[PDB]
Amino acid sequence: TQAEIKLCSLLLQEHFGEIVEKIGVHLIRTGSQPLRVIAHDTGTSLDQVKKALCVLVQHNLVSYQVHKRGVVEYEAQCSRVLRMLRYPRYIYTTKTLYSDTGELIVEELLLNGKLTMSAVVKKVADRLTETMEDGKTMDYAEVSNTFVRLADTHFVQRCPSVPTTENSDPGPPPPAPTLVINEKDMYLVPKLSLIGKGKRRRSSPIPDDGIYWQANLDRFHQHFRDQAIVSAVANRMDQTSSEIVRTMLRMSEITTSSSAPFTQPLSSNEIFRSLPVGYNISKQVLDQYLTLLADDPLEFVGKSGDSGGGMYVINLHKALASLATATLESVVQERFGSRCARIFRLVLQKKHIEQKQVEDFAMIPAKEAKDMLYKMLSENFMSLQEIPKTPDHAPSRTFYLYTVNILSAARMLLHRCYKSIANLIERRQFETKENKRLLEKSQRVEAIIASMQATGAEEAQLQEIEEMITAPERQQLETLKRNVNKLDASEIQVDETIFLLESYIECTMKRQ
Amino acid sequence: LPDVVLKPPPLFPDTDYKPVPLKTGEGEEYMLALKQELRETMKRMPYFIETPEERQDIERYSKRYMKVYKEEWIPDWRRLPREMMP
Amino acid sequence: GVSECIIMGIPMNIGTGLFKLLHKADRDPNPPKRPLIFD
Amino acid sequence: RSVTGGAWYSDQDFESEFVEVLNQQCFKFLQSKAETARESKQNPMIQRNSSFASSHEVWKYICELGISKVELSMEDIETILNTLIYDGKVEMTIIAAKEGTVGSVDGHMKLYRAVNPIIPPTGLVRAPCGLCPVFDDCHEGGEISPSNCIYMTEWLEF
Amino acid sequence: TEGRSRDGGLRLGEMERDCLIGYGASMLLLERLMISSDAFEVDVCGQCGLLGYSGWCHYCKSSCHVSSLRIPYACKLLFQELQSMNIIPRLKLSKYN
Amino acid sequence: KEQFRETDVAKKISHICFGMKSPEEMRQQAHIQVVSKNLYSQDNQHAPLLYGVLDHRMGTSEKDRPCETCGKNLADCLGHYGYIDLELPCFHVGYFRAVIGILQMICKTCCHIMLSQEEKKQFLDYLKRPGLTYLQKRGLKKKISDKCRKKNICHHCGAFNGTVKKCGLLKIIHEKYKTNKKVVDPIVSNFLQSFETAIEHNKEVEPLLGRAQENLNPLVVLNLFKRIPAEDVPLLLMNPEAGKPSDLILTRLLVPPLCIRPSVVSDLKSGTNEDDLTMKLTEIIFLNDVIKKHRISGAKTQMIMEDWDFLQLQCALYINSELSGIPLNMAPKKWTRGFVQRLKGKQGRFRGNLSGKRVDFSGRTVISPDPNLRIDEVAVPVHVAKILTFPEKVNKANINFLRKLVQNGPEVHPGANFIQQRHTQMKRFLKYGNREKMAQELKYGDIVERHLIDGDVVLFNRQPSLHKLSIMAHLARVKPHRTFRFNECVCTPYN
RNA sequence: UGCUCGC
DNA sequence: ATTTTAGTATATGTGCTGCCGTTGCGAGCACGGTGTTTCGTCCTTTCCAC
DNA sequence: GTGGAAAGGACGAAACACCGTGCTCGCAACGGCAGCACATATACTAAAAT
Ligand SMILES: Nc1nc2c(ncn2[C@@H]2O[C@H](COP(=O)(O)OP(=O)(O)OP(=O)(O)O)[C@@H](O)[C@H]2O)c(=O)[nH]1
Ligand SMILES: Nc1ncnc2c1ncn2[C@@H]1O[C@H](COP(=O)(O)OP(=O)(O)OP(=O)(O)O)C[C@H]1O
Ligand code: SF4
Ligand SMILES: [Mg+2]
Ligand SMILES: [Zn+2]
Ligand SMILES: [Zn+2]
Ligand SMILES: [Zn+2]
Repeated sequence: TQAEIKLCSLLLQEHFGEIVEKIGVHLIRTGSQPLRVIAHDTGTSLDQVKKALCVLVQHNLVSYQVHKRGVVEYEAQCSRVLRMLRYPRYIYTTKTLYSDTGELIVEELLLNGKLTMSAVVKKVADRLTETMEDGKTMDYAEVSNTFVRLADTHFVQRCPSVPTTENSDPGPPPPAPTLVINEKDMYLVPKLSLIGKGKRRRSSPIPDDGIYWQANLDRFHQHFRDQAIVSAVANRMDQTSSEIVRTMLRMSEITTSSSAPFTQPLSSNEIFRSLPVGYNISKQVLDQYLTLLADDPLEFVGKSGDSGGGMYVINLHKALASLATATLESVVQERFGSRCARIFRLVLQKKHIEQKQVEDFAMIPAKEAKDMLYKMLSENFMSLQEIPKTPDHAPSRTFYLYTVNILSAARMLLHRCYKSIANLIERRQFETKENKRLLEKSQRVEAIIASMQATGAEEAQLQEIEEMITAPERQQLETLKRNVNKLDASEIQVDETIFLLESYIECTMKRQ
Repeated sequence: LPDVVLKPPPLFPDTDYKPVPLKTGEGEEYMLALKQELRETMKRMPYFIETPEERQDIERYSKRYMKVYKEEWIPDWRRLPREMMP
Repeated sequence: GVSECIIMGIPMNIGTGLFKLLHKADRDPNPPKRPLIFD
Repeated sequence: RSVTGGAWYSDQDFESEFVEVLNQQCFKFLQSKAETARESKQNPMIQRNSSFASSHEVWKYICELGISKVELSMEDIETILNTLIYDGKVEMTIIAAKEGTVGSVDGHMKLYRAVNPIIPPTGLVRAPCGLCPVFDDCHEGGEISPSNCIYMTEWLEF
Repeated sequence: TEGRSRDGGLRLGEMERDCLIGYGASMLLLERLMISSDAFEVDVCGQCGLLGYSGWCHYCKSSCHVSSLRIPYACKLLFQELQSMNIIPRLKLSKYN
Repeated sequence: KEQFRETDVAKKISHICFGMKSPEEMRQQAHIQVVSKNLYSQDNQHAPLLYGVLDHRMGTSEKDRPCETCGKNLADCLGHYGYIDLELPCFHVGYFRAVIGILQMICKTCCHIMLSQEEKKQFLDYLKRPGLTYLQKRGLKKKISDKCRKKNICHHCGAFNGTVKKCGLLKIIHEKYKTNKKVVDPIVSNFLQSFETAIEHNKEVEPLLGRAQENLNPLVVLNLFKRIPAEDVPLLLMNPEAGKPSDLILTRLLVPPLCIRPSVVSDLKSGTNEDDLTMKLTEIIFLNDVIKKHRISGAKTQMIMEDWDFLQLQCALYINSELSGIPLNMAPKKWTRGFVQRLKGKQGRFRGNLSGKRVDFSGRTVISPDPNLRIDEVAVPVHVAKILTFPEKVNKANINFLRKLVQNGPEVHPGANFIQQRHTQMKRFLKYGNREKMAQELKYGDIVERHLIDGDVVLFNRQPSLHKLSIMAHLARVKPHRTFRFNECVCTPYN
């Protein structure tokens, strides 16, 4: 996981600083370790170690556990540091599904990690008072309504709460309070009757204290998986099937967990009555749609029952496997051409196959199909079976069969995407550092205008800003800006493939 | 037999396949702008702990004028173990 | 060890190399320091 | 036909242009048929059945086209459509039909339809790092570094 | 060299080294097996621990941490052969004090 | 004006930290890339080719042609390494056992180590103790390997992990789809039924469907090692700063300098004497070129894998020229001298060049009895005394003696042969030039290589050494005869 | 590399 | 529900095919060096005719 | 005594891999400490009959 460690290091350096990213990388590489050995191995002062650990545990990146002799050990969550990159996508999806109020709520929750409901609604009101003008004030009522609406949809979840010290072992305080998680009050918001109006940044006791909230990344991952499945089935059959499967997944969201081979089956009657009335679709049309989706050779849905009219179920693991297969065939096509993609799909459909059979079934002339096969072998896109006639395993007396393993190829592609995003971040930081001189020059020549904006603002300071030598350098500034924009766009768009591969790898494990 | 090569292969061999252009739309641009805003706003956040400057040359009357002032968040010591108190 | 001392070309710790020698030179440890007038 | 000759081999030379033209024409025909089926919008089952094209139908269509002089059998068009399936562009289904205008397989008929891909190109291929051939030799400090990369330089310049 | 026709010198064998060890003559053994036989001065970089040349380290592309060191030539040959065998010996130098 | 930089420091080596190098580090350390399989040019001068083997940019091996990297002669050139890129990765014969061990330690699907969280914490706490010795490290590795081989299912991803063993030579087989006498799992059934097309096109696949386990070629092993989490690296008893699991599989070969590969220009014939390492590297480059040619020309998979196995075998022979599992048809014709053979043996580096080596300023002579000498005195012939010289430093005490010694010259027995000045280290031969002027200009601190005279402490030894008394330091007395004479009473120690 | 020797 | 038999499950304990060693230093000498198998370019020498 | 054309003999030279063909042996040089395959023994555990 060297690429993962490098990506986490880059993220922690760009987001938190230097003295904290070292502690984070040490925790990721060495695992759970007490505080004193961490401070000894890192080589910095104890106060910096404490500050780094606290600022990491605030954003739920690391956890602390008790062990023998009452020692506390801190373990980092590399998965959480990787999910930290998905913050813009989380904000975009919470702005799409909800209003800008929920957008600001999720933004503050991600930027602070753990906060109380009063604090987040106050910050959201203070930030939204700037969006509007003309003396209009922001009340806490609609903000609390949006917060509880996000809560009942499991998008925001209460942080693990420390048990009561008086009731649980009254006496000597333990080194760690041993925070536990309760599912009863996991999504129960507190009753806060106090309201207020946000201030407009003029620059001229807590009822919900102890109750901290955070963003439930599992709900966002489930929503992204549902959106990906809907987009796939829309590209496959039609938009009507996409709406049908969207309604089915919306019904299944509540009654199912985040990891299950099959969801809870639904009947045709409840799917018909739950479908939005905007579609002029009858019962028989829905029955035909379901029975044609069940016959799809991709197995997105399944019958799995005949009671209650049309009883149907949705295959989640099969859909994720199909999405991973599509991603792999797409990257193969874009990296080696359409003919190599044809060979890949041939060797994927046929579980085991040889060179002559590949040439016969793909109709690709010799000296070229073998070349693409060897190229894919050199990039770990497939593995040879090598069935031996004799235990000597001599090459002259054995058969070599080509076979694509989706799991290993998906893991390799995920590692490649991690290293790609790491290289993109490195290139962006390099371009920023090499041009920091022009950046400071532009910042100064623009702060000349930013200073004395209204008070003592003479017009004689507007025709001298571009008089300097910065005007021919504005072209280099624009090139740097567009390069950074494109690098960030690519880094964000690779995160979708990363999410797909990570979901495929997670849903195929048992964790026994 | 394979031919002999006088010079090593190029450090970056050319490829006839180019990367697919990035997806376009209001969503991708909004996500890019939001990521840039997060980059700009998270460095000034108190959670972003900077390297403590040291080895001051001299003390001056202008120290109070150039003294960096920034509000510091107070961690909840109830959830955090006792070992991280200053 | 002795073998690594022989290989690396350094005097081995055993034998005459167990101890160190000092020179009985005319000196004065902790010599008087010039006082600082400005500080 | 296996040891010598063949509809694709011409004087011991594989005709890549011929199979390319066959694939393009078959894909265009299947796409037009699927477009007509979609625009018909009479009934989803009827739409799917009309989007389906039998091997005999597309074989007769290719014979009506007459691109090449060599006679193309039904199994030749079947192999061409199988190669198109391997390209990720069309889908084949085996339905039960005792006898009809095809009569090729006993009680089974292969219907082909043009289908759109599952997902658009992924985000990995949109970055130069995902399509790099020397990706293994990438390192922070060295001759091949992301800071002085030529691929990303040309990609940002473009 | 080995023989008299090749103008060779006498070899201090393993048993002679054992006798010199038993006597405890560390300086005599050092002069015989290092100074008078295969003495050499190499350049070692204190950062990466590799061998440099002419006070310069090609690995780190720097010359601030490069320092001279006395060594038997056979030991340098062994280190180079081990580096050829992917067994990289990293030397962490330090002051004699 | 002038920057203060230290000239020389009395640096003493503390300890040697062994480790491994990644291919990127191999590229960074090397100066040039070797791609030409030939040695010399076509012209009659037979100059070494550029960017190929025997190139002078990787040091020099001839007294006339200096190094191209550093402008120094053969005596001052320390040598430079090179890097050769391999088309296909190959297992390192030295770490092949380590490769098998690591593959047995970690899972073959998620690359995680086969250890529960409690066992992980226990092993980490046992390893965190200070003063960990080599024996303790090897014992901990053995215990963790046993506890990992005890398990059969992965607690991280749930994938099955069968036995991993060595088949043939430099080939690893993982028995993922093992035969289950009880009710079979769905995974093995799907694996067996996935061969439908293979059986339809090749019936011979069906009888040989059994024993079809996973074959871990260097590509898959390297891909797995590149995805190993760094947290589990200390659990493998391998130091993270020393190396990484991906370094065990070699993709670049470090060709050594010319100092390790001496070349003799035999002008008497049309050929040169080269060591075996140069020929092995030439064969490896030729195999890489042949593999690339077959990849371009589209060869069959059987011959491609045969060339890959041949390249692996040649790399192993370049590393260790004495293997056991070499096939008879793949066995070498002659005997080569690899690095392992150069290290081990009676004539190896440790025993022949490190523990016991040859020295100068020594003589060997037949002995004859002489009772008229003391037991602590030994008679040295005049002829040997004129050859074995002692460097005396000019001081305030022996100035008038060294003056007369220089005046006598290298012909008279009491005298010297060479004078090394204090300021300049340019030696001066006493056989030429005015010796009187040299004696009159003898400054304090100069070195005079005086002849062996009476009173000099001299070691006297008999090569067969049983006890320490076989070699003793006596006082040399010069005699006109030609034998080493000493008191016969000291005959019993020397035997 | 081989071999004959010298103790 | 309880005692008896079947299996499995690992550990242990006796082999059998591997890899590693085998005194020291000295002095001579003879031989052979990677090449060779067939293809082709070049040069020269000599079957008849002059 | 001469010559224009012809053959052949010798020395570079490139494809392939030290052996003409594909075969093919013997002997271990003697212990001796690791082992890894098998094998298999026994008991623990749980299903079945009374
Ligand atoms: N057949 C044979 N092999 C030899 C001869 N000399 C050396 N060798 C081989 O070469 C190896 C020893 O080489 P050395 O004797 O060190 O060669 P060298 O004396 O350094 O060679 P120069 O540098 O030319 O003097 C042995 O393993 C032998 O197999 C010889 O005269 N005949
Ligand atoms: N192979 C050897 N290893 C070590 N030393 C040896 C060897 N061969 C000879 N020597 C030397 O020669 C000496 C052997 O002589 P020794 O055996 O005591 O008398 P000898 O040869 O039996 O004479 P006699 O036959 O008794 O007249 C001792 C040893 O230093
Ligand atoms: S050369 Fe540049 S673009 Fe290519 S893989 Fe390396 S860092 Fe990425
Ligand atoms: Mg004797
Ligand atoms: Zn260095
Ligand atoms: Zn050099
Ligand atoms: Zn696993």
